[PDB]
Amino acid sequence: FPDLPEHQDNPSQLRLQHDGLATDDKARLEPMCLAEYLISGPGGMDPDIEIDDDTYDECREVLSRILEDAYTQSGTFRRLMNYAYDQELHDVEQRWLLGAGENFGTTVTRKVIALNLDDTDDDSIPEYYESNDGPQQFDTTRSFIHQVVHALTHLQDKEDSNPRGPVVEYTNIILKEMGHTSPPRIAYEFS
Amino acid sequence: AYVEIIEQPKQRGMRFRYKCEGRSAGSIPGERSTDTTKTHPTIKINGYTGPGTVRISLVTKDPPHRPHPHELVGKDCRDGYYEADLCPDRSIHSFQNLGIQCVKKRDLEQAISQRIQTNNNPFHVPIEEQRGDYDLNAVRLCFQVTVRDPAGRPLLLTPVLSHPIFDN
Ligand SMILES: [Cl-]
Ligand SMILES: [Cl-]
Repeated sequence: FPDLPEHQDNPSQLRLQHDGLATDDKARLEPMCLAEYLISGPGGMDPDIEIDDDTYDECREVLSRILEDAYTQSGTFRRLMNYAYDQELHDVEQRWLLGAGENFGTTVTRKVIALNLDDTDDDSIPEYYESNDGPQQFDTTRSFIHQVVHALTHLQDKEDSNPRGPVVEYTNIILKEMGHTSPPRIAYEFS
Repeated sequence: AYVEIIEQPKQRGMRFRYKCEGRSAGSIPGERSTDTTKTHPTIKINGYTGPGTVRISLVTKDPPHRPHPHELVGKDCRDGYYEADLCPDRSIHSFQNLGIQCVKKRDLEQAISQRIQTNNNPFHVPIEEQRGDYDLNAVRLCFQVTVRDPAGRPLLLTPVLSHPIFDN
């Protein structure tokens, strides 16, 4: 499977074995239905707290575009999505809650995917990741794909003896396959 | 000697996080942060140089500053507070890995009891005080610096509280 030069020297060992299971890179799902396949309805990390119906539509619209682009452009992403569809997403009652407007996150260890559009918001300070070209700002595409990759693989960023982990490496590869210009993320935490 | 906050945490723009897999371990930005140069909360120790400890904990916005049910998380954090050795050869200290993790409303009493069990109570607020409503949208950073007296015995300096940090 395609990989990056920034990985192949000490590549993630957890991604490489999830690849052993996600092998169908074919474009057999319809891109404009991926959002419905992934998201059931609004719902935040906290049951008691509730999501704004308006921000839900805003975030879902953006999420749908990114899912569509990633599936049409990235064979690596088609593998994760296809596999996930066969296991759970085909079931209307196995889908994720979209915690729109909440801090980026997804429940891995009730299933929630928390996304927001603050990456485009002046009033927030950018958050950064480490690359060979110096610190890079997180953008919507990377943040959305990173959280979605969590939800399609059920994997964590914590990998013993790998500075990136499986989700970062997947995200790096998918974004490059999408024509995303951002430098790949060489480490999960700074140093 | 006394502690001085020379870079306050930024009050707004950063959401408290939950227990989940995120994109990164966030760092509370400093008040002077921009899209060009992000900053981090920073303190200065006046009148003392040498080894020491600093603990950072969360307390309520209004006095009496009870220990907040939320947690600080990130490098060198445990049981909801940050604690690490001071660089012994500097008087300026920045904290670039601070994160705020909010407790679910249903686990509030559980968090408060952990604050008590772990002796995380900067202003020694009585137990009978630590019930009632908490503002889960706002917290203050409490910097508790321990330096040394001339004989090398630990000497706790007066705590200093930051501006409030809001979730929205
Ligand atoms: Cl950052
Ligand atoms: Cl990433």
